[PDB]
Amino acid sequence: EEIRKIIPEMRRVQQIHFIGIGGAGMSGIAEILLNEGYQISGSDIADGVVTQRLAQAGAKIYIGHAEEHIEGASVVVVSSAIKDDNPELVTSKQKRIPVIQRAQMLAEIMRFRHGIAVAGTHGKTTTTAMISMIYTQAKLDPTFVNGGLVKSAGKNAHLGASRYLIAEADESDASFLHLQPMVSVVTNMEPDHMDTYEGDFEKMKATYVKFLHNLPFYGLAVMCADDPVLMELVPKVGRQVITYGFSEQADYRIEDYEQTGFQGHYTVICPNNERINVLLNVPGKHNALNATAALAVAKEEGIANEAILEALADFQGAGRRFDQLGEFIRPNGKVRLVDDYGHHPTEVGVTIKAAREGWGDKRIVMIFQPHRYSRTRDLFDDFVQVLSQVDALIMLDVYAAGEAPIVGADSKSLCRSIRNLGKVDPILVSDTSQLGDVLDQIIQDGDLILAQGAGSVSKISRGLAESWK
Amino acid sequence: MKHSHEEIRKIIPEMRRVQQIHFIGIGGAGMSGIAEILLNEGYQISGSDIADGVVTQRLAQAGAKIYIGHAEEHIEGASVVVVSSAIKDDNPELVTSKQKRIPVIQRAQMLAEIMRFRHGIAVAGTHGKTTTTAMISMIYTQAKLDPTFVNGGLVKSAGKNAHLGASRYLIAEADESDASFLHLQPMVSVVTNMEPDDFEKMKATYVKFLHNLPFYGLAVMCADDPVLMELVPKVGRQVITYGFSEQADYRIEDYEQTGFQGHYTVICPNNERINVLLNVPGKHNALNATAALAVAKEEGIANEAILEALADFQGAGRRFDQLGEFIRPNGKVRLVDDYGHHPTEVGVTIKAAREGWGDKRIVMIFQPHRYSRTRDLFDDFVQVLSQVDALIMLDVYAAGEAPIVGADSKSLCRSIRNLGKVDPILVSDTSQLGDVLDQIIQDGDLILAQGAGSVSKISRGLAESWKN
Ligand SMILES: Nc1ncnc2c1ncn2[C@@H]1O[C@H](COP(=O)(O)OP(=O)(O)CP(=O)(O)O)[C@@H](O)[C@H]1O
Ligand SMILES: Nc1ncnc2c1ncn2[C@@H]1O[C@H](COP(=O)(O)OP(=O)(O)CP(=O)(O)O)[C@@H](O)[C@H]1O
Ligand SMILES: [Mg+2]
Ligand SMILES: [Mg+2]
Repeated sequence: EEIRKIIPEMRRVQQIHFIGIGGAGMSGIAEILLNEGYQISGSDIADGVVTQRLAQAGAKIYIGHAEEHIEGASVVVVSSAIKDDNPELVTSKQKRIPVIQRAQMLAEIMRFRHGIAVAGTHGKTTTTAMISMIYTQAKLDPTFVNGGLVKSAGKNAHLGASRYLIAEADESDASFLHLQPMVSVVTNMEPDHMDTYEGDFEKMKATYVKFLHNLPFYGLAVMCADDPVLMELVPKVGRQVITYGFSEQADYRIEDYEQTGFQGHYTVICPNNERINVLLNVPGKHNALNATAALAVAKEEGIANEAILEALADFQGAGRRFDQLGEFIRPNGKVRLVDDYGHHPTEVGVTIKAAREGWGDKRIVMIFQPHRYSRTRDLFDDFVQVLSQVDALIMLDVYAAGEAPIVGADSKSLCRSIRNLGKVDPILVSDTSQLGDVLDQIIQDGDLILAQGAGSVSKISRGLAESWK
Repeated sequence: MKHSHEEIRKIIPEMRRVQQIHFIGIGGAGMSGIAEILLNEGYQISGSDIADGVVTQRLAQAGAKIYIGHAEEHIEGASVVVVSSAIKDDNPELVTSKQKRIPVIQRAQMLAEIMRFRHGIAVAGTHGKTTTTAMISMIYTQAKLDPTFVNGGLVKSAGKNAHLGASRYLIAEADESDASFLHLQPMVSVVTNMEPDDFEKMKATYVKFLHNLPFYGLAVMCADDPVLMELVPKVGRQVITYGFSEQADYRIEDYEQTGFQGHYTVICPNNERINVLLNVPGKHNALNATAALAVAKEEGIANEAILEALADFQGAGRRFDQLGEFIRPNGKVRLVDDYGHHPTEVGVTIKAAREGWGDKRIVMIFQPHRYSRTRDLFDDFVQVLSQVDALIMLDVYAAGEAPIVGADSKSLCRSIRNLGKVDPILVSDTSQLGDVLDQIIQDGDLILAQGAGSVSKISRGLAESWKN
């Protein structure tokens, strides 16, 4: 093989089986290994768009779990969600077949590659997408594995013939400590409650320091200068650190930012005082940060300005990140529908701000679906404050993602709390078939409607668009 | 750019912005080899040593900038500094390196970086590492795979302890000392044996080492070592075993030594029978050679390349190393240098010598290495040294350490004398070694110069003198 001329095959691995292949992060890795020539099989509790598109591709997909699904596997990859009583997990274990976590299989894909890893609380998929598009435009034909669809490629993952790997690195459960990258980005590290001691936050800080310590002596850490937690960690990294951001002390410093429409314009001053005027095809200061992490990696690796500026000027985004669905003429006015993945209050907040800066004096209307009861409970007051910043609000019920309900942490509670704040009067919509009709009555001409959240909400907005189309 | 550098760069990437690599203590063994691979890969190399020498002149001629005495100015432009573990904080080069914030890494970590993007085969265990590493490197070379290798001893056929090859393969000795082997990330790991000298901690370190293998990696372990076999369920990776044991994956049967060559059959896991001629003596070498055969077979190498390399195998330097035959006034003798320094190592060497020497005598010149080791394994030394026909004792080779009452050569000689099997001669002034030997020699004696210290240098000077 042409890829084998670069990447060696794993000893005796003929078939890789994925238990929970529709789970987060699973499909992307499966795609790379399928394209490298391995036989791939996988199972999932539900049918869906991920699971069905891997089948087109050549993998055998099974709905439901049964021990016979593991027939012939050389190794089994399990998602975070899998429980000890999984008939396939149990059987694998008996046949004495190696069982690995998803981050471990990613590390093996990174092993003989030049890995560029992207981690942090917020912006990982976006930054990963931007780096991947720069490397692509520079003609470096990178492999990438992202936690969202890269729109220009039509996939969340792609196998390239070079040695480059661009990959999103998930800190959850220290997953990422098996990764051995050449360059590591950390976009930010945001505590749930900044003025209160939280043991899980300090532990998480310690895990990011260990992650950076996986860089070789000659490796590079790229960190946001505008995040005080990251800047405090600097002296403990012990590898070269390059910073980026609006801070006067940033190595790659952003100046003169403005947003026009949904595009950003700004200048980056490099460490040697080179000036780069950037046009970025997605909105908000938070995207200029993400794109500057990407420009900093590219410049540090010697990539030319032309390919960097072309990729950012034409950047189409990751799927669901401020993803414009179209304009729709309704009886009560012409409206613009946009999907956004933001699920944490900070992410929802940055999204609203970027919407506002491109939308003059027309209204912002949001359809919000909280993701998980646990996070809704943990940051409840912050969700109340941020959701009160829109002009009109429809709440959908919590997307459980597998969790058991928690009293006082559901949409009905969020709704009541927002109403009491009195900045906006929300409408709860528990029957989504009724969603279009409900919007129809509250809508006004020129409204920009944000379909917001990380769960099924984008499938819901999808239907709505089609029916209005 | 030279063709060789271009071809290597298509497989192995250059390390980011690393232009010059400086070695503090570059004449040390363990240092010069890694330094010469990096030189041959295209990096600028500089280094320092308190003493000038062959090595240092060797390096210096190849293109390395070498200096004697440690000195802050020696660090000029270094991108990274490599240090042995022996170094001290007062070291001028070390203190300024840290002050100029130039990364400072240990030898094993530089070895790990050479392994990072290669297909590493790592050789660990208490005894037989340098030998097994040399045998695997000779097989891979004979198979036209052009390996890179880093060994703790001279590979005689290649004339070097280390060599850069143009392929992806790396064969490397892995040292358990202070967990240094934990930095390595190999594809295949050999463990020859594990013998004490605390122990449960050493066991756990080896298990941790083997966990560094990828999920698909291979552990190759000696089936004849009960401690290794006890650890098998803790490994968590595929294990292939080798040895005389009935249950070995690669089983040795029908072994007989003829002269200084071994003859035996290896039976492979699918029952394939392979008849081996091994150009070095002793069952212990048949074990090391079968670790080597198993690795090669598991990697798909043809029988002919394995057999050819083993039939012409020349040994590692100082491992049952034949220095030739000499006619002395009272007899024609054969002189052999051996590095064995632990009682078990001395014991297998004596055995291999007996198996090749018929009814003639074995005379040994033994130099104990370290006072601490002598103290710790004293009784075992006394038993094993008692198995020769004539024994000359040199004084302990200190290697750093202060004398310990009761653990010196005089004490050893006394206890051996008291056992009544051999009556040893202590030779404190080595300028008289030749004359003492000439007075005890008989026609046909094999003389084994035995130990890990200066004994090898001493034996070769005796040889040169006897040559002229
Ligand atoms: N640097 C940044 N700082 C804060 N919020 C950001 C951000 N970049 C993006 N966001 C917001 O977060 C949402 C998700 O962006 P993105 O997918 O790139 O981040 P991420 O991958 O870290 C999400 P997750 O942690 O769920 O994987 C965006 O739609 C936007 O709401
Ligand atoms: N499998 C084995 N088992 C026991 N003794 C062995 C052995 N292989 C070699 N020896 C003996 O040990 C001596 C040194 O062999 P070698 O250099 O290969 O091992 P090693 O590299 O593990 C020594 P060190 O631990 O000092 O590095 C030989 O000269 C012989 O005395
Ligand atoms: Mg993501
Ligand atoms: Mg050795």
